[PDB]
Amino acid sequence: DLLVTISGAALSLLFFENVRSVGNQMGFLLGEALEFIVTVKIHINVEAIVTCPLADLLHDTNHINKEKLKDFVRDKSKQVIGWFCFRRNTTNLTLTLKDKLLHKQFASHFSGVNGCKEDFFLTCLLNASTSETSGTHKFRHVFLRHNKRGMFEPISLKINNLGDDASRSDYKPTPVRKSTRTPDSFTKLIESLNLDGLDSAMLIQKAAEHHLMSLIPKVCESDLEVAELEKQVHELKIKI
Amino acid sequence: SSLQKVELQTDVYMVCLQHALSTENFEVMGLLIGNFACGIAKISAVIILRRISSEQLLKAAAEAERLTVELNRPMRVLGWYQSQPHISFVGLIFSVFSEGKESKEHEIFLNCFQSDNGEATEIPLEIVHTPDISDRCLRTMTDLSKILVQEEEDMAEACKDHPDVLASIHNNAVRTRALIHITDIITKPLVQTFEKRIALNKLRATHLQRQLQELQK
Repeated sequence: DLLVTISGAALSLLFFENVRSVGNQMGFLLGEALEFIVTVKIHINVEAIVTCPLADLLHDTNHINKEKLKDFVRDKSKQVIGWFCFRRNTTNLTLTLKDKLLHKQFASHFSGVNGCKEDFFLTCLLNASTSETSGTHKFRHVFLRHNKRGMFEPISLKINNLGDDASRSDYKPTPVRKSTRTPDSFTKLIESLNLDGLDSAMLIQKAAEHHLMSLIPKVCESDLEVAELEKQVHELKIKI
Repeated sequence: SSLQKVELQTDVYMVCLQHALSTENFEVMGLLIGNFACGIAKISAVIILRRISSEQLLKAAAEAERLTVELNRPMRVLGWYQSQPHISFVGLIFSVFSEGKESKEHEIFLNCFQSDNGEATEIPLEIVHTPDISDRCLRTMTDLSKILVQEEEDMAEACKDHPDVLASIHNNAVRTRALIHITDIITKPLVQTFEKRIALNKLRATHLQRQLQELQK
């Protein structure tokens, strides 16, 4: 049994990046996979997303240049558990043959490194249509994986919120297996606190606030850094 | 040798009722222990079950033997009881937590029956007077607290040693509240009940002593 989980923050960032782009957009899903004993349950959590021009991954051919794909993702390959495809001006949530091809290629390439089976490599199909008077904006999406029987079956998505998350007894069971081999940014913060119940929960939240507040200028820096580099590359392309 | 009537002791009746009122969410269960004489099944003790199931019957049959030698009387598992909130063997069903929306009146039903091979019919029940609360019955309803605590400690055991700090804090928070919830609802009122029972007995005892003293004159 399979379940895809994602936070409001991560999901908002995905939709934020999609409505930004001039036209259609694709990229990769970063996250982990957890196993729970009950049969066994599989939770594939989506931590972050990253955009990528498909042309930068193609030879010349519609085949993914495996050399160019490694150079872009680099050391973040062990986190890629899926890819997404965004299309404007369509209410049609449809897998194209081209999309099926990209899924199979991306599955084979990442399955060895990400610590996950090729079975549950994710594909997220998003779209954005607008009304005649553009007074109503509709946003649709779905998660897919390639079945062992050759099927692209939809997976249940759970957006973890304050009312209901995927860890619902009120206890949080210890996962038997995790495909993550990357240090968590938040757990590193708690380790820095050098802790030795309620009082501990207060400090973590307070420390997270100061940490979160210090990240804000760093986020803005990296944003304008890429934004300028996005312009220079584009300016050169038009130049020629 | 044919079951004709069921006699339930009042102090055992109290234990079953107390167990039924422990929660209005789930159906609780237990095993009726006693003797079967001339068509009369007399229940003088009871065993609280942790929640048909087996193996527990073996622990009950062994306890029944421990009850035989102590009480100097034939003791065997005569059957079981179960609660029903918001709606060959002897069965008791304590229907509880049923109140009127406007009348503010609460109802409690107690049905007695004989069960065998999934079949059952009504059986005449009489609640027989007891001059006190049995030592075994006192210990029985104290075990309810111990069993509830034991259930919670088992659940937290499976989630113990969680790598994520936030999860460990969450689990210890859940265990803390749940233990407190048991103490406040089950353990503490039972403590108060016993204490008040003793004090109010001596109040009646001193009252009867004054009555007994002047009646002779």
